[PDB]
Amino acid sequence: PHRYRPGTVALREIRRYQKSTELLIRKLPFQRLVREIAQDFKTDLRFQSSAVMALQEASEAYLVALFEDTNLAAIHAKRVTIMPKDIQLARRIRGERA
Amino acid sequence: KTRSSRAGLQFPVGRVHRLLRKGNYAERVGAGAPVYLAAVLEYLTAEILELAGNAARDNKKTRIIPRHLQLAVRNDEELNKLLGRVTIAQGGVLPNIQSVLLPKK
Amino acid sequence: LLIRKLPFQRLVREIAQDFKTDLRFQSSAVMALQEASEAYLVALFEDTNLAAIHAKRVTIMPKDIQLARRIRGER
Amino acid sequence: KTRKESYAIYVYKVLKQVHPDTGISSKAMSIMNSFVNDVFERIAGEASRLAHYNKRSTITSREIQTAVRLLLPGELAKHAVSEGTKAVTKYTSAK
Amino acid sequence: DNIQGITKPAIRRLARRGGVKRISGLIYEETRGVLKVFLENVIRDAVTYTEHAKRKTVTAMDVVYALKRQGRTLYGFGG
Amino acid sequence: RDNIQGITKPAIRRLARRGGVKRISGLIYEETRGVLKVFLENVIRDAVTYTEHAKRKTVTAMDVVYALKRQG
DNA sequence: GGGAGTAATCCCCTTGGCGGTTAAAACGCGGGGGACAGCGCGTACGTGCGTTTAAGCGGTGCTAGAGCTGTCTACGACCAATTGAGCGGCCTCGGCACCGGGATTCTCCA
DNA sequence: TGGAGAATCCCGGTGCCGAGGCCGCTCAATTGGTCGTAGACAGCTCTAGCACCGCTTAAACGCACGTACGCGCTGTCCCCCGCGTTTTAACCGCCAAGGGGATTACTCCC
Repeated sequence: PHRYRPGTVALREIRRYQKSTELLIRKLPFQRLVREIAQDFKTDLRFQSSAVMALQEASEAYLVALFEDTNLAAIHAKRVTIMPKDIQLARRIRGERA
Repeated sequence: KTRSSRAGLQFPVGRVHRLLRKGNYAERVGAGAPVYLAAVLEYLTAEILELAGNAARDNKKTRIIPRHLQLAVRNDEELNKLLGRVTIAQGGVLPNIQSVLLPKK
Repeated sequence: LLIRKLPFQRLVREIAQDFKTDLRFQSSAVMALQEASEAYLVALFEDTNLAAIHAKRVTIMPKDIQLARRIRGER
Repeated sequence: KTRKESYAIYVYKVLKQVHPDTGISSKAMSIMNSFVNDVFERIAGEASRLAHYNKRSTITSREIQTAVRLLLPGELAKHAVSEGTKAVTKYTSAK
Repeated sequence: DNIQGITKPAIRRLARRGGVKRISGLIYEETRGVLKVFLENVIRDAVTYTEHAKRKTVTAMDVVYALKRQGRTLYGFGG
Repeated sequence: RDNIQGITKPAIRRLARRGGVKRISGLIYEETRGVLKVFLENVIRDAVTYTEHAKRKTVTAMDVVYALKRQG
């Protein structure tokens, strides 16, 4: 049988996902997640769907930004693999965590 | 009759003027200041829709989706300077791959 | 301050000549320029210290220096 | 039903002044309506604290031109102040 | 907990969207922890100025306000 | 003219120890000079703008306070 | 003398629950190429000391542009009336993605 | 290195729903006059930044020189990656209990 080499599949994936724009995370796990998180502060918090999808798109913006910073930091570190020490370094040098 | 016709302008002076008045920034206002601000507005939005139409002729589409606007704002260095601080709802990301990540064979 | 004064006023005047001819400068404003610029460049060198330590290196070079400028994002 | 002010018709006749045969969906009009709103309150912000830093309670256009030269860089700022200058001169030269 | 609904192939898809070529399996817990940090920060600000308006239904408008105090505002929602 | 070399390399190395960096290569210095020249060109452009609008021709203390607090 | 809390209400909005189903989560498993330990090296880089040079600070001129004021006069608020620019219900036909399947174009190793 | 195989693309046919006009309405821009006003222009004051210079000096520079470790190269190994398989909960949608944001009046307060 045929089995493709790794890396070409990742190249096709990165091209078809940087071409695409659709929300990939499912709306109901995130909706029950933000329901449980809103239950922590005050009870009976009611969400419009617009706020949920706006926070969702904001989360895509921040995660794609920090992934691209992670990629440039990792190729700056002469590696293709990612490690969590890159995550704490990228969060500290961004200044979001003191 | 309207001040838009006398100004040679096309955005409403009165609407942005009443937005200034209920914005309570200060007490007195000039006359040609909302005219100048409006003129800057159709200049900048005309450049944005010009680049959007450029993207429309680029991708054989005649109805504009904000893909056109994101491609318009993220290839210009000035628009990347001014709108790099701001994210876009349904924005997405440009195709950009590193040199080392290419299959160097 | 450790960076020295009068070439800093001279360079600020020389650059301001490219913007508008013949400006005159108060001393305290230029001192504010000096202390603020000292603060930001100190900050960028603990940034490059963390970059070099995370790169398993002890000597910095401008390639590492620039990736930090795309971490902040300026050009 | 309630009334909401909108800028669809205005940039609509702007774009038919510029692009004759191009359509635009609702999302692009909404994001540019929020864009023109956002640039309005921010530039009202710089106009406000240039008014109050110069101990002035009156908005004059000179502050707005100063505000846009203080924020917008490059030769695009020179084009913007030029077209706005001709706009205010054909405003002040009107009958 | 409902953070397990954020599945790891969704993380893979968003990482390929995010430009990561090679992915290890140790990033998910860090991503979920920082997701807690930002999302409880934003929702505490949003519900705070929701109850400042004396309402109990949370819309997208005060969400856009809570984003524009951060300085990275989001367009298309009346902001 | 040509006063970017006035920032001496031991002053930069004192900026390196108060920045905490142990070892410096020779190529660092002109890069840091370019970075400080870019940031100074950014701030003096706003200083000239505040000077021009205030109907004056000198830069004062509140002008540099505003110019430094605008970017954060 | 207008902002603000108080009282019904209602119809559109919120939330969810239950039946079907379906591409997707996640696991199993060989595997092979890049992360990473280890050695050679050599070179740039740290330090150290003679030499210079701009430098740190005082001393004075000074004038001309910043700082404060008189004023009054053009300039902005504002208020009665109007209407046409500019808001909304309704209708229609075309832009564009879906279904599909053959032409077109990467991929590897024999 | 070329063909089997599989992904891609693009055009024939199609259905759909919303973009854009069509008309009805309606209310803030518009006219114009008036009157408070505050800052534009002129004028007096003043003071310190800039320029120039001289006595004395901490620091920079540049070559000599020893060498420590980033990088090149070698060797290892293991850990998620591509493919296959199996459950799975996300989602259409229909209904439904009900809930509450904004819409009117009523009346009070600094």
